[PDB]
Amino acid sequence: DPNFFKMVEGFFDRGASIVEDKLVEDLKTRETEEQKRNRVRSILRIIKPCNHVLSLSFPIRRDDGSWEVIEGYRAQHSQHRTPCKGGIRYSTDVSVDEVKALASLMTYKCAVVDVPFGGAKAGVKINPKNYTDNELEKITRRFTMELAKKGFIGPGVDVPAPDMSTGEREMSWIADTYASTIGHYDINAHACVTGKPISQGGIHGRISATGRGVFHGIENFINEASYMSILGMTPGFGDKTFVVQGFGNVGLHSMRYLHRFGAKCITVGESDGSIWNPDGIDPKELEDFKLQHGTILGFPKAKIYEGSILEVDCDILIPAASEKQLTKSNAPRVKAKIIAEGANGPTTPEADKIFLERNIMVIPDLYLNAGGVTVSYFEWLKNLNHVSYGRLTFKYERDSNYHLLMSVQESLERKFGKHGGTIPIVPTAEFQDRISGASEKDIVHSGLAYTMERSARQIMRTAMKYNLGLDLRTAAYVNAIEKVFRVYNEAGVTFT
Amino acid sequence: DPNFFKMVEGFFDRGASIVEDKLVEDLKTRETEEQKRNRVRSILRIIKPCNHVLSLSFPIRRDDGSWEVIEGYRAQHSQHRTPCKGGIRYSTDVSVDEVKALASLMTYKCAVVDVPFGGAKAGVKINPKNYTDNELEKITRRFTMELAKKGFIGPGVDVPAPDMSTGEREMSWIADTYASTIGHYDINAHACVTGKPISQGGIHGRISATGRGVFHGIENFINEASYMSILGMTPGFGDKTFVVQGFGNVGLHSMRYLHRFGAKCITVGESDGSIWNPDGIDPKELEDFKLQHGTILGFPKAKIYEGSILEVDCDILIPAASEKQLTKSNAPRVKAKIIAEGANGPTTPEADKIFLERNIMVIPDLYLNAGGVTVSYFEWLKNLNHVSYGRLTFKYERDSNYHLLMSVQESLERKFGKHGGTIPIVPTAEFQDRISGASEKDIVHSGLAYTMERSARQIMRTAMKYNLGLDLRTAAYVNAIEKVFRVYNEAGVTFT
Amino acid sequence: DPNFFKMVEGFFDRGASIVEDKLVEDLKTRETEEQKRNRVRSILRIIKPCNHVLSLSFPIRRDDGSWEVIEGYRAQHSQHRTPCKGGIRYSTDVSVDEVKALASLMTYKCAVVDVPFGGAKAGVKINPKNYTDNELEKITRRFTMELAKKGFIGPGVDVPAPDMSTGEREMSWIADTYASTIGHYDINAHACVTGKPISQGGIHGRISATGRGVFHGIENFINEASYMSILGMTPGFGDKTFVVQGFGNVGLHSMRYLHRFGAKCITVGESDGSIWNPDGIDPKELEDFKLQHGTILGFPKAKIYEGSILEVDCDILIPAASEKQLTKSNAPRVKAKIIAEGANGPTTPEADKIFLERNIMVIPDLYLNAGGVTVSYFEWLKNLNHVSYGRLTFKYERDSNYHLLMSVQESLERKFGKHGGTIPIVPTAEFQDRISGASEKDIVHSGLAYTMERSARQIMRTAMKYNLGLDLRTAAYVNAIEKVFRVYNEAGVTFT
Repeated sequence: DPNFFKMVEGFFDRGASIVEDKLVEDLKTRETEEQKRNRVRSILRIIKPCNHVLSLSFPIRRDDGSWEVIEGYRAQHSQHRTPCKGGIRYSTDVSVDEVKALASLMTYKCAVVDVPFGGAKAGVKINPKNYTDNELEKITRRFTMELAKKGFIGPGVDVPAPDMSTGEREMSWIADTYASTIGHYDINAHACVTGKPISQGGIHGRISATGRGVFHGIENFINEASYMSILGMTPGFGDKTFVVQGFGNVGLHSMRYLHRFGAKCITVGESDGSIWNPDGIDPKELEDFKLQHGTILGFPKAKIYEGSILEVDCDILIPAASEKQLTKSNAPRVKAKIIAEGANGPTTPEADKIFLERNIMVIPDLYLNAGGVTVSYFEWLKNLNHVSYGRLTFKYERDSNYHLLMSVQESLERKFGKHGGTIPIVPTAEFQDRISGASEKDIVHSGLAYTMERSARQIMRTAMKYNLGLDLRTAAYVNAIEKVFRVYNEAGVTFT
Repeated sequence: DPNFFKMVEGFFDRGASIVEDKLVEDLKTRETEEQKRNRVRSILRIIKPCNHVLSLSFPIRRDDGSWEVIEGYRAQHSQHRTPCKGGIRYSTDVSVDEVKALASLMTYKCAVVDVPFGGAKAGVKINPKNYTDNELEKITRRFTMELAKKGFIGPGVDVPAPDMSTGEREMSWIADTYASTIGHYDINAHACVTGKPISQGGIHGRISATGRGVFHGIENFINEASYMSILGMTPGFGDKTFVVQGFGNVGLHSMRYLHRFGAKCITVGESDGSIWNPDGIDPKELEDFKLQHGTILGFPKAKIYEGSILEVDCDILIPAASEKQLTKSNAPRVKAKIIAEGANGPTTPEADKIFLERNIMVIPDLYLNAGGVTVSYFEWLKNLNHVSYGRLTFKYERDSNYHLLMSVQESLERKFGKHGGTIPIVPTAEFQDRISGASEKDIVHSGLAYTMERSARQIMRTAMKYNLGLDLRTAAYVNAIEKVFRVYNEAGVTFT
Repeated sequence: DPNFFKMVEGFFDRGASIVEDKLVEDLKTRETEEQKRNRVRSILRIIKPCNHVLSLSFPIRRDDGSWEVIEGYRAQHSQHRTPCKGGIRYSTDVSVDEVKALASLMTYKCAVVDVPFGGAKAGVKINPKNYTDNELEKITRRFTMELAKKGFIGPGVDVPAPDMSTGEREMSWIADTYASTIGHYDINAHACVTGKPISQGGIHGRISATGRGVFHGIENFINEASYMSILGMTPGFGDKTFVVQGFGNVGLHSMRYLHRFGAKCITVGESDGSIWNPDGIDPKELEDFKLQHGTILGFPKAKIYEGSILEVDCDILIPAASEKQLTKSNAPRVKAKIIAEGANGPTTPEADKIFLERNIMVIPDLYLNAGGVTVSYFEWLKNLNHVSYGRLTFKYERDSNYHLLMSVQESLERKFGKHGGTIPIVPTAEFQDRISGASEKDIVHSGLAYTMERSARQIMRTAMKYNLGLDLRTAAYVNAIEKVFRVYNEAGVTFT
């Protein structure tokens, strides 16, 4: 199993090698062909590595009164778009290479979904299970101070985000620390971090963001007859099964949104075991059973499945757990028609090459796992705007809709002759429910769906334009590299 | 031919002399009548001249290794609204008087279209044809640095713009230089300049901005029966001909948008000759013929017209070329019913006085040439917002429209008794095309049209309120002076 | 040969282990003995590692038009005193571990000479011999920009300095870049870097700074009878010989200043060979011979010495060349009574342990190589003051001295009875020369000598207080650790 750094390097190298010929041809400036070739190679060389990596060593005082030195890292991959964006991970396994690779991955993911952020990633080398709430808060605030002093945290410079190991309370601590010490005179101080709770400037709909993004990315390619023909399927969600690996937030919400639109789930596996029921599994039953039992084992409405969760006889495989689980050990045995990677880097390059032969579709995490990033961009915009979405427009649009219905009613009675005849003033039950429960999360989900659809169409266009098959990962990486190169080329690189 | 400085001074003097009587009467504060008269005279005296003019002399190193001293100027006319806005012109003919006059013109143009910018203008005394791309970039970056150090460039202070002689690449250089050296810690650094390419924070629809503004300003007065009666015409665009002077971006886009709405073009003239075809000229044919041939001469579908392009037997004359082309030499020979000035100051005051006698309508460049300024304001707002227009609302409004259509369908079947009867769920072909191709440029063009309509109505109201005839220039200048005086008076002038 | 990182770690560990018992005892606050022990251990643990390490990857455009990615690092060891201070090294061999070790060494060196700077070190992974002047300037300016954006360059944050591989022109480039882009609004922008040329705010006397510091550190221990007894010598500089390893700036100036005060040199060795003359070698002859011949080989007034320069039958060995040249391979053969380390880390710990047995004095580079740091502190102070030393006081003190002499003359004639008798108005030839040639370098050298004397006395006091013998390195490290601990303890560490 190659490391994520080498994986990202290989993906970028392949994408750049594919895209360079077009990058050279589209240049129409007053130089020679070989000068254009060298310029394109040079800009790619500039883009590939991380620009800034900061290693930190700061002290904290333990609860008992002892002192501990904490090691932390933050890598900013690209500054072609500011601010940089990236999560903070609290783990003993964090490393400079890992944070650099994840920062590069974030850079390329933001480009795919047209989010104007650079890539970043931070890691603190602690095990949070061995610290109290007070000590964790002290660590978070000291990390925030040290990063802010060196220009690695800021609303216009670098906006961190939560991870699996960090949460909304950590983001609250970061925002509170920045807004009160370093960014006190900055009106956008609370835009320095996303993933905040609602009372701290968070955005509505962030909880189901990644799951909804996974669902939208799945459905965009599901409703595509051109790819459905090669995969041997039918358009729509009918007669389709899916399984999820890991039942975290991403997997749970993806399962719920897939079950909503008519798809049925078969089995749900984790590291502590796996459930299995071919007739359909209810996401709410799984949710409340897990909420009570602390685990998924012992579900009375399903049974135990032997072997890995990746080899079930299903249609769509959705891994939302530990990464690099798809490799040559189990790649030729999965027998899953579509692979929907809800996690970052769950498929090795050799596994992907195997799936290419077997006509197996792999939807890259560059595109599918970008819903949370889009909603974080929306939250950052909301903090910049200092108002929630729809606050000044919901009642106005409601009045406009009522006026439109009234106009239709009067016109219908006036073509006729009536006073109380045809009544096209009644909105449908779904429309009335939408009107009554109109909130910021509706706008957020609408924007997320729009972003997912646009990105899917761009990826498809790139795939057909470069004669690519079912390897959507190559098309997505090519698209991201093209966008980043365009920004670099039309801006200039050196000011000296 | 009087200089543009004297022309602007005369326009302002006439407008102030007309508007002063009303400016005095509407004042309802606790002073005397003569004190009010003196206060109004005083505020007009304050408004008339430019506030700040900066003369620059900075060095560059040539490609061969020699050094050259570059002279540049930037004039900020008014600071009653910040930031100031104005273009940068690369020409040997630039001068302090010219940049001051153009800054004043920009101040008065922004007021007409309700754009909250002061007026500004910059000029660099070089001939860009005698420099390479590298040397031009060095000149642009050094000019940006020198202006930024003295508070003459900034998102909240002064936002430059392109001209005919400068372009999107120059704006890219300016934005890149400012965002990396002086405005590095400013979150709105890229709002320091407009006219940027799309990848650098530019706005969609800027290319056709001035042409669309010219078309909207023409159609606003075309659809006005009160003025059509005095001009002896019919409302609408039927049985109307137009010719353009110069086939630049402004003239080309104005011709295209006029041809779209049913108007027919007769002849297109430039400095290298003129084409002529009374039966109709196709803008796309002209566009691609010019793109291939580098000029307009030799068009197989039309013939040569002798004499100046300003004396054709047409209905609407649209000069979009060098200025001061309408003067006593050719004023009584033009025989064009309406003059639509798409360029800055193409008519001399004596020519305008001649057109007043001959019942010839002159639409001022203060109003007609303000589409680019409005779209630049939109681009500045987009940079401040850090998101493109419609990103969070397109899908939401699409869902709302579908729900409205569904409500109408169900209500129609329910007044009736049907399940699949009347089907008012189908949007029209034009509506469906608008829904499918909904983008930021649609919002930009909608805002531009709204601004043009509001400005046209305000100008008409001022014209009828001050007993003015077809001299819309006087009405527009009076309106701008009134707005600027209102801002000055309600704010106060001296803080000491 | 262990690496410099492990060497510094071992030196710090030994010093902390020696000093901890006293650090605990002198604490008189309201806690328990074991709490004091843990607090001291904890502060030492905080002090030991580097606080911030920044890894950079920035592009430059080559002269031929190609692009290259440059890797650079800057490590800030301690922020207990701001700004941090450290040199910039242009070499292919630079590494994160090396820059961290050198930053720690700088932290401990500044404490010894009471210079209020933290330690820092920067390295750029290029070979300057393979670049032109223009490319080197581009690299320097881009490095300055990248460091300044991340808070790693600044008059109050971090002040870089030259190295052997970087020079006054590089410091000029750094100062010019910072003062014009990021620190434009900072009145102390030119204090961001030291080692500048005179016309750029440099200080007089920097050239001979390190050599004069080496001479002063040597003479302080030479004039100490208490150590002279154990070494079996006589106080003064009579009947004393010295040899230098490497004839760089440090070695040349140390040789010149030692020859001035009556000491005689025997041989001068480098990597290209070695000269040898037991009867005395003239520093000016060596200087101009090297200036003409580009090397030291072929000196007509001396002969070739076989073997290493470290094993000559002399009294004082002064290495001013590559580091780690003293080790077990040649340690028991040197036969040099006193070792005066003018270079950073030229003696390995095993070599030092060997010299301890053989009653061989080793003067640490922590103290002896700190003259340049002191003069850099003086230059930083001069830039902050915006005036050269003595500008407002030289003439005043000259008038005061003349008045004192006149007072003595009149009093002598008035005790006597005379008008033109005793004439104590004539200053000596040396005093008159000092008065006539009074400049800033005299004040700089006076301050350097004062700093060296104070540091030597403090080191001696620590050595006798901790029962240390001739291992002055341990005493110096103990003194630096004590000072840093005092600052940390009396300030506090965590603000949370």
